[PDB]
Amino acid sequence: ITLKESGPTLVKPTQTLTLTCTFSGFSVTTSGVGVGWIRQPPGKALEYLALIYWDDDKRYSTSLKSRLTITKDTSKNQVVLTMTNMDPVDTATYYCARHTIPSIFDYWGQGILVTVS
Amino acid sequence: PVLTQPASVSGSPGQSITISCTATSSDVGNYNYVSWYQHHPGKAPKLMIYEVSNRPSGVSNRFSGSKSGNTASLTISGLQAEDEADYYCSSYTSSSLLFGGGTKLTVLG
Amino acid sequence: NLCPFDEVFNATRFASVYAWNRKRISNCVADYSVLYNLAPFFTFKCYGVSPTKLNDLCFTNVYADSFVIRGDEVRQIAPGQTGNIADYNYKLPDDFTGCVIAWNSNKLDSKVSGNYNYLYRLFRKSNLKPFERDISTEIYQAGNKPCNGVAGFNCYFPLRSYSFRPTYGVGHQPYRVVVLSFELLHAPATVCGPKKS
Ligand SMILES: *[C@@H]1O[C@H](CO)[C@@H](O)[C@H](O)[C@H]1NC(C)=O
Repeated sequence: ITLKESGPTLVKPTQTLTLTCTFSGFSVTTSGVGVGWIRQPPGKALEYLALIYWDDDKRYSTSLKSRLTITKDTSKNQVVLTMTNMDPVDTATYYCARHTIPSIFDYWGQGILVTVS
Repeated sequence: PVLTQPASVSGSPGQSITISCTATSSDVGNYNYVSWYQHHPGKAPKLMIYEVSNRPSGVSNRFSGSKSGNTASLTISGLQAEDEADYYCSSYTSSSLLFGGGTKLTVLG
Repeated sequence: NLCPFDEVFNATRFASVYAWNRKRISNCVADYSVLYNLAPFFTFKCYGVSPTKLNDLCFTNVYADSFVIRGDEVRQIAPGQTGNIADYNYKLPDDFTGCVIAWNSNKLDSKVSGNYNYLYRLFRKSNLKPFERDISTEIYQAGNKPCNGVAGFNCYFPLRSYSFRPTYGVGHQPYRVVVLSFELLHAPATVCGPKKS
């Protein structure tokens, strides 16, 4: 079970952020299994952003719902998250992780650091 | 709807320590899905405990947990020098899921 | 030729209660030994037959009816019961013979902000007869005026969602229910337990 994260490391203010997660070792097209995104700004606690399920149901953080969009492509095991109107304060390490009910997240990827400047 | 944790926990090698995570509201409902993560700098967060007291495979029996009231506790016995990490708790709420403030564990020696 | 209970109890998708799913079981050897490890096995009760003597009898017609309901609605799936599910979604006959199996499936069916894919019927003109299914989604008139599809006053959409969440206490959590109806009588039988000749 592996998950890898790729995308732009450097973004500028008012631009749009995009990150693409590649997973293997499992399929997302099963009951009770989804993929979500978490971010961690420096020196701070983990923050939940978005979650997508096997049936294409989509959930977002209650404060960032108006900025986040998540989609999936099951033909090549991709999950894509976009975040519009990037602010300088939105600098964090982003993580892609597998989502289940009894355990909220597991098999976390190494993460990708994105700087807004 | 904020999970509260102690900023820092200390202890000597070989003894047992407790890291708590207490709910501040009832939005958590049954609060029966509490997860604990071990985060080492430069590494992906690892799942140590889930569903309050269950362990994943590949996890030492030194890690266990339980509930009382609306507070969950992570117990680490046989404290080792390799246990220095930021520990996080996570649970569900009415419309989302939340992570705790994060506890920094320091091992003396 | 083992009997394919696997496709009934270990299915990846279950039907909503308003449109319960039935499939026929025949021409197989049915051991009831295998389906005792699906769960803690919260409910398992039989009518007219002992649960312990199933692997001793042979049946003529076996059907498996599956659906998803709330935990505190599981009590309505029995002969002589009344409430909501019993009357508008899934009715059993007073002389029912068979077994009712149910287990807690929160870990599969619940979602972070509510699973709205499971529907049940709230409004109907009359009660259902045993083993009837009402699929129609036509608008219900509760008043003396023809609302003509308009969900205004005294006019309702028949179906509602369960909205299942991980934070719910037991009774509001989703349960998967499978009802195995039997026909045990003098007719030629087809589904026998695992015995030698
Ligand atoms: C469903 O799958 C589990 C896990 O393999 C198995 O133990 C159980 O017996 C299966 N159910 C049936 C009816 O075979």
